[PDB]
Amino acid sequence: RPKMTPEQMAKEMSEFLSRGPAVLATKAAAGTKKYDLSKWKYAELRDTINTSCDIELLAACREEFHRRLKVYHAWKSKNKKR
Amino acid sequence: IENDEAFAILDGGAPG
Repeated sequence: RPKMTPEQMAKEMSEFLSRGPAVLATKAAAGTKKYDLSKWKYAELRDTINTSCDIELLAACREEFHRRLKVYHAWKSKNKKR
Repeated sequence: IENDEAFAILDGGAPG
């Protein structure tokens, strides 16, 4: 496993999001978010994205990364403050 | 404890 620290994993997620931004402003978002990736490990998602051959799947992973990153920031906020 | 929670957030997709 990558055995990367929480901050390290977050940094990688941001880099992937920046590399391939996904606005999802189009209807393409619908039918894609239904995919369950929150249960996929960080390493699994990384491999999935690299091996991803579908744009829909790529967007799904990007969405999971954004949501995961958001939660991470919120968690840190609680420990850092309040 | 806390570290484990962060790991889950960026691994298991847990809320923390």
